Amino acid sequence: YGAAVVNIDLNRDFFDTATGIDLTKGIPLVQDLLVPIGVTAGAEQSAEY
Amino acid sequence: QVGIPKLEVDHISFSNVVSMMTANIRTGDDMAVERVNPDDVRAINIRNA
Repeated sequence: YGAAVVNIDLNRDFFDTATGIDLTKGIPLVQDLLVPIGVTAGAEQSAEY
Repeated sequence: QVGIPKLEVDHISFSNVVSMMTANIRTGDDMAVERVNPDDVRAINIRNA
């Protein structure tokens, strides 16, 4: 009782940090894989998706 | 008759109407701009003239 909202997330227990994935934001986010060239710092972040 | 140009003839005239600014033209408000670089160097359109 009182559960405000119930989502269907990717399983962090399965897609562990050992996978390099970071699910806390609600999307997978693997750093330093498909990083773009020739852009300002912080512009890499969308490619983490 | 209309007045003869001073430069037309060989006389020396030691009084003349000199145009001049009322004050210094270097106010000190030099122009300054905001250059803002391309976001991605790869994305620039070199093409088309």
